Amino acid sequence: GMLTYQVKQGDTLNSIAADFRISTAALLQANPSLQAGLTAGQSIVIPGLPDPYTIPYHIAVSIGAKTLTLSLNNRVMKTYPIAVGKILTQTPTGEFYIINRQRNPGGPFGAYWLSLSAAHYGIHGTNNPASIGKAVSKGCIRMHNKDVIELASIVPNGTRVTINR
Amino acid sequence: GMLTYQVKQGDTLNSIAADFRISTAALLQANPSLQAGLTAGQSIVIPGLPDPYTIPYHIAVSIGAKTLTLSLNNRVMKTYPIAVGKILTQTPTGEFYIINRQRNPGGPFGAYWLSLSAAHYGIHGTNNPASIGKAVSKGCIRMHNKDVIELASIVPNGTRVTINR
Repeated sequence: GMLTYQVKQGDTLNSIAADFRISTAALLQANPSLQAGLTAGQSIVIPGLPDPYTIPYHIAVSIGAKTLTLSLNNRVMKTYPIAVGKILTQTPTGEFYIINRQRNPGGPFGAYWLSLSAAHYGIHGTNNPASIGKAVSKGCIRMHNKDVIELASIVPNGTRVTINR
Repeated sequence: GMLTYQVKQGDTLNSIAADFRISTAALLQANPSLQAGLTAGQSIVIPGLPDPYTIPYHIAVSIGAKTLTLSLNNRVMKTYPIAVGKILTQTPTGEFYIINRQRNPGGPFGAYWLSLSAAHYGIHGTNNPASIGKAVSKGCIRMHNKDVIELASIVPNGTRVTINR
């Protein structure tokens, strides 16, 4: 399957490529008609990723509640506490996807890193358990190591992540 | 030209791929003999990157002094103040390379992002000028926007970055 991305106002070819961890050239190859530039509201294909819309899992993040809630077909399966971004470095809101992952990243990333479709952002573990449940991050979503391990064992790449205030 | 990487103790195929923002498959293709695994101290090729050793620029970072010093053939050309990592999220030390860049990343990244060859780390600008000169970062090296713009205009991808305490 293919992932379809809805172009947003402000997006540039450069910024979309960075968000999905790909080259503008690869983005252009998968969408030859982009040879004439971008348009807000149009849909385009992101090469190399699975179809998010066949995946029955969905993740909902509440910045205010400091929770990440995993659902399977509208049924809530898990709820985890999280750290979110501080005021000058907030966690971004909107519709995103998990696009890749790295086991054992270590350092502040703890036991697992899951990339989100915003450049430089992800869901990860932590070396500072006291930080969980607080707005103290650079923007990434932090989880207890045991929790990010469990989350990663359940959801595949392509999984939708919706982030709300 | 080709970039040659010196395998370090602790490196895995997964971790090297992540550090250089590539797939293990691509890493394996560029180094067919790795089909038998890794060995600390051996040298391997990282595909798709320029040769760092033809570039006459060299960047030296001092965590203690909070400086980034740019040299051209052993002659110091610029010295900039920087923010570095706090105690639980320190800036890593060792030999790295600038491997790609993104203009206008915005948010905490400010005017420019330059990727370093350690997964998730880079040199970037800032939306918080007061942070420069302090050990308050997640590990990335922060610069004043005007300074990262200037640095990026001078040095090419592949440029060596040596980080010392």
